[PDB]
Amino acid sequence: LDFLNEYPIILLTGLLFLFTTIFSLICLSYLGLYGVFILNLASILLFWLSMLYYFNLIVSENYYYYISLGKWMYLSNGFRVSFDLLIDLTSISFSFLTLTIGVFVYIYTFSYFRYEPLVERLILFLNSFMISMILLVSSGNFIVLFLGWELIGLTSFFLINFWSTRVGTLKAAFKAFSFNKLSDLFLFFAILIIFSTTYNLDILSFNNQIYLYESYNIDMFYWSINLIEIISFFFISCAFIKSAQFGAHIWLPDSMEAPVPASALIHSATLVSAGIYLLLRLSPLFELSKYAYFILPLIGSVTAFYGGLVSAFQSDTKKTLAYSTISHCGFLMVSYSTGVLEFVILYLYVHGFFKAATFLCVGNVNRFNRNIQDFKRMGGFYKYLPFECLASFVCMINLSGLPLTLGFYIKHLLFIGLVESYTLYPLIFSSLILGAIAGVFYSYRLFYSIFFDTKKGKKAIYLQASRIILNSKFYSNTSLASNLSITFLVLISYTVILYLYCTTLNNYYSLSDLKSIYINNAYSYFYKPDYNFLNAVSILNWFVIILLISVIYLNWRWSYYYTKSIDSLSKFILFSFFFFIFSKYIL
Amino acid sequence: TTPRQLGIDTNDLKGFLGEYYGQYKKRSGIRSNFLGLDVTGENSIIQPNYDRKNGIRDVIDSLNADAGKRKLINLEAKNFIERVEKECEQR
Amino acid sequence: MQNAYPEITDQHREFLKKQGLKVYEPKPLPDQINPFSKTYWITNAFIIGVSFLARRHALKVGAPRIFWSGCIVGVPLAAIISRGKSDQLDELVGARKTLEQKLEYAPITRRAWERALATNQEYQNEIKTQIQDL
Amino acid sequence: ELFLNEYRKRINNEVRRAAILTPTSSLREKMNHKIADQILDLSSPHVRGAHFQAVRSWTDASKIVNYVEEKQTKINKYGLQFPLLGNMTEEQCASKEDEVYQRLLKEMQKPPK
Amino acid sequence: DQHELKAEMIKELSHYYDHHDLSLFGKVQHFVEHNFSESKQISRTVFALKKIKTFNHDFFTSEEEMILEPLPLGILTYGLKYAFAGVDAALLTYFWRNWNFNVRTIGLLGGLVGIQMATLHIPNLVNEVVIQTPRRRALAKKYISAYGPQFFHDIVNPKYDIEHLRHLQN
Amino acid sequence: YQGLNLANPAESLFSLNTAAEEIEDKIRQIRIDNDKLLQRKAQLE
Amino acid sequence: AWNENQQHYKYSKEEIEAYQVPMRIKAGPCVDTYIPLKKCFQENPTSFAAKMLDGRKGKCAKEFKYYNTCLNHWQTYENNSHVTNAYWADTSKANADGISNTYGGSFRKGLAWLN
Amino acid sequence: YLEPSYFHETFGHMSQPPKYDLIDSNINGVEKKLNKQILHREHNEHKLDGFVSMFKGSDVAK
Amino acid sequence: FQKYPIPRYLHVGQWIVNKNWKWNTFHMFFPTAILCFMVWRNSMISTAKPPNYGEYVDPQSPVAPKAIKY
Repeated sequence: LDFLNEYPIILLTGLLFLFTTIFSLICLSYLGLYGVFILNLASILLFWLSMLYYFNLIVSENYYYYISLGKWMYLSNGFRVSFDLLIDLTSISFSFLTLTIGVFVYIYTFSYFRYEPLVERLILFLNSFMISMILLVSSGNFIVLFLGWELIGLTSFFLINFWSTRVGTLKAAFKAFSFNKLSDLFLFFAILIIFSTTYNLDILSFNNQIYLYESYNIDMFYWSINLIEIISFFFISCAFIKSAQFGAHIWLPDSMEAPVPASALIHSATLVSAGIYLLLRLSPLFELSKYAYFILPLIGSVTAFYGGLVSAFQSDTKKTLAYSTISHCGFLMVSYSTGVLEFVILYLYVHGFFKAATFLCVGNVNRFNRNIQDFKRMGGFYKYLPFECLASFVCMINLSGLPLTLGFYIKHLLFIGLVESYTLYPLIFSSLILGAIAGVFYSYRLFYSIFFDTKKGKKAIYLQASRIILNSKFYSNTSLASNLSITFLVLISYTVILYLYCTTLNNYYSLSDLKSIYINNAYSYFYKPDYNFLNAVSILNWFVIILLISVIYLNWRWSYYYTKSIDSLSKFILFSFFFFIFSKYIL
Repeated sequence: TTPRQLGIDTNDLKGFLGEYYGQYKKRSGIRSNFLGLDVTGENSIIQPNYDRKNGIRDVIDSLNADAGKRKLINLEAKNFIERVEKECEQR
Repeated sequence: MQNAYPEITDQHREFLKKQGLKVYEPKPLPDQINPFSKTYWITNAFIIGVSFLARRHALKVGAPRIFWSGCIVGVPLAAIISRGKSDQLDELVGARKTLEQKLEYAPITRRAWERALATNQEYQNEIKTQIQDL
Repeated sequence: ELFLNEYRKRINNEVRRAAILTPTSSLREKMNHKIADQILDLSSPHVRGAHFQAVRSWTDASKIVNYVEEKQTKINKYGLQFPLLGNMTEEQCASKEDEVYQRLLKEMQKPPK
Repeated sequence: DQHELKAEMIKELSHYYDHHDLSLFGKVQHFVEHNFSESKQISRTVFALKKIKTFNHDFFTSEEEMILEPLPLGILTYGLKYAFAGVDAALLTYFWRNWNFNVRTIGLLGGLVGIQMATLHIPNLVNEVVIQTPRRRALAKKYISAYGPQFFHDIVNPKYDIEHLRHLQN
Repeated sequence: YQGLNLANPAESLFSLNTAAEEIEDKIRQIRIDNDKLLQRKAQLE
Repeated sequence: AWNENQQHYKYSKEEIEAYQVPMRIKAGPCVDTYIPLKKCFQENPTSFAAKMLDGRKGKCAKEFKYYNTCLNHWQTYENNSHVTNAYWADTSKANADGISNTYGGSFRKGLAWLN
Repeated sequence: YLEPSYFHETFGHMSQPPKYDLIDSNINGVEKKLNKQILHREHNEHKLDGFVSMFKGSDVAK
Repeated sequence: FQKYPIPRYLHVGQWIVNKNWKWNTFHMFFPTAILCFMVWRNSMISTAKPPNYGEYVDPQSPVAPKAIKY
């Protein structure tokens, strides 16, 4: 209907979600467990349906909305700011991912914390965090952006430190609190500089008149610093702290004692993506900045390598996922440094969806293992959590970027557009290559050690989960709702990623305008690649193949199948050679 | 491995690059006050500097040189094919 | 104020409309969103009535009733904001205030302008009378 | 000073409207026509903005006051400032209306320049 | 003529766009490889349509182009080809590992390879014979109704104006 | 009362100046029309 | 004339704004061929799955040919693919012919690819 | 099945199963031989024209 | 965790189930929807949108962007 296209209902449904969350928080005695669950489920489902309707219009067609709620605050003599929301491609790209992951995490969170005394508090905290993140990405001016920035930091401080009776979790939450205070300082100083320069806080206007101030300088006490350089420096600093780049990443692994739905939301999109959003929100500023040009690829590649290698050595499942998230944040920073804004969105969506699904599977495994998150005390879990095993296999083969999967394409697109003109290019490229191959190691380690190793766990788990009296059609080591949530999340992820791939990677370009005038020749090597580039990518392909052979055929222990393992490796090599000969030359 | 031919779209030279140089061509930040107040943009802590020649300018110059090189390569290839045709037509 | 954009010719827009293009024009508010229409206040009255009845039922059954109470005050509290901001002369992206809209805040100028326009109208009409009589 | 700040706010809002109404395929050139110069004309030294104090000499203050008074004289002769920027009695309103009506009649009957 | 000129260019520019990187075996293989009465026969019209399609691009629509072209191959033929390759690779692996290379097994491998090549040739022939021929006949009937058999006859005539083929319109 | 009666005088001055400019433009148009009609009258005589 | 559509019409700036061509396509030389394809897709709506799985692009097959030609020429001239591939195959012959001495002087094939 | 470019990059290009129209059997004899020669020259000239036009068209759209 | 007693005097939220949660859910949901509808109805007055497909902005129209006369 044309009325829906002219007047969005996203605002109405989001307000319904927010007000239901707040009133459930205040009137929690009237609503029991079931009442809170049902009310917030209805609100979140309506919000998701409305945003799903508008997703196609905003992404494919050139639809966007500027909504003003009213004049809000006086910030200068004779100056007032209003509460503005900008529902455009950049905002909807983050908001739809956050809302979908949040809907499925919400349904999963009731099965998780099944008999805990404070399920309602966790549900409402997750709702508050999602609302804050959605408000952050839908900002219309800088004041609303700062409000969302401070809200995501505050609500994540409560999802962390959920076990408020322990000071040990209080320390972990306070670490992130301090890092968020530093982020807020940097962002607010950058906003102050912007307002002192242009005397406006509207983002859109800022994106269209900042090029007029490229040749300007500011006078620090003994320095004359370019305006774009200092503004970009502060924005990049706060983005680095939120996105947990190297050095400022130490708060993120210590954030893992939060409940696993909170980890699924925080580490997949939302918080870790917030910094990336900033880079996408203010693209011209960083296009005109020398500091960004030098610092994004170097720090991104170092972070990618560091996170990828540290992840492959972890034994805690949540720590492995957290370090994988750090590596992927570095990869996203490099992808933004590429200069192609579509590749960033594709990487964001793929990583967020599959990382959230992997967190859900890991959370079910951890609940089965009775709060022991180290897979040194696991093994042979396939017969007790079969759905977890199979769904986890799918999610890890997609997340690790294995060949012939959806996650392969984002890595390939990243390596297509990499700029070779950097002074520190050798280090950047080596770090990127070493971080790209690390996914197979931690994916294989996690899957094999949790599900298909020897029994390393305690006898109580296995023996109590296998008594004869428990044989029934109702037998299960998880909940049906968890299985349905994971299944539907995977299906929706596949559908959305395929739709985005069609929109961006087809011969007919269909994506809406990204409001950026910096265009490079990166798509050429995607559209008309040449021979040396194909050979160069084949090199990394064969490196990954060698690593897969290593993780499959290496015997680190004595076994009755050692000799037969060597024989099978020899048979596979000979068969591959003969198969290649037959497929290439004769018939 | 051999380095690739990476740069901006050679058909968009009057776009991103053109505006950057046009900003320096039009020293608009140092024009006289529209009210005639005996002040200019140079009388501020945040002031224009139209003779700077640093920062991102080296990257812009490198991009321009790369675009020129790619255009020269294309022109050389076209001249080569023309020369081949006029040489073969002689025989 | 000025035009701020490069000029265009009437022949060019004639060609554009021949090609099938349409000139963008702001649309009037629909009845539901218009805070001065009759359907708006019919909806408000319906909201007030259902809120009162549901508040009575909630009191009878033991459910919270403060939210039904916020709907009752919400109607007149939001009529002020919706109508109050329509009166202001500030311009967003939506539409441009006309001279007559601005003259609502200048009654002296409005009256004098209407009188002068009328008088010039009879002057023009009478000149047309002699030019026809010639 | 508030008036110059309002000038800057108005040009910023015009830029926002142009951004919403015009796609980026042609926004830069149209904005480069007549709008970028006005944005740079109302920058930090010319317009006080969010600063504590506008550093003006006595001649600059005199010129700003003269600009404000010129605007006032333009709007006063049409009686445009009764409720918003003025306070007249009922008796003065009728005389002002008669004066503005006579002036509007005089301006209309002049020949074009 | 200009045609001859083009031939001369093939003597100089062919390796720039035709040659590809090959192994020693690939190079060896490359060296080795380098009546006025119609009597109611619209097959001549079908061939005329093929010639028009070959010499003109803006003549036929997408549906007519797909009708005049062979069907794309599918899962059946691709899976049969790769299953044949896998079976042969397994047999050769067994032979090498067990040192079972004698004239009987060599002949068996040769016969299997020949049979598999014939079976791979089968599906395209089946498709062309069954599916394509009725559609081609119907298209020929429609176009002889639209234009006339004489036009297609002179099109089929080998000494006809290829320039007119290139510049001809519906 | 705060919405309607206590407004920034700079905003009011800007709005009134725009109104005055519009009035002057309309007066210019009326002037052109009157001159055109008088020229018609002169040409007839 | 690879950058020209079926009827040699140059779209006006207002037409480009009205048909909301993306800035990525606008930066290239293929706007005049992209606009008719977008129009045909506009009055012939198609799901993304069908768009992925249809090589002929369905009812848009006539304009898609012109768009393919323009896009191929645009990208190959953008990244010098024709010259690079000519030098990759028989680099000695290309050097003797002097196809492009600017690219030929600095061209070096990797050691793994037949020295 | 649908996007095999990974196999093309990693292992190279394999042989393709036979796919021919067999539509030229309608004509016979000298007509058939002459038309074979004409079509062969047309294909070779088409490849040459593609290469040459690709090299020429750099000046277009500048 | 195994359930443990909670003191009656404390207004804390451990293991609480309200038997009348359906009516409370109804009476918290529907007025919330009405309030959000009123807020959205007010906010649509101040909502902007780019021109639709096939439409162009006339640069000389009043809705077009404007400059300032000094």
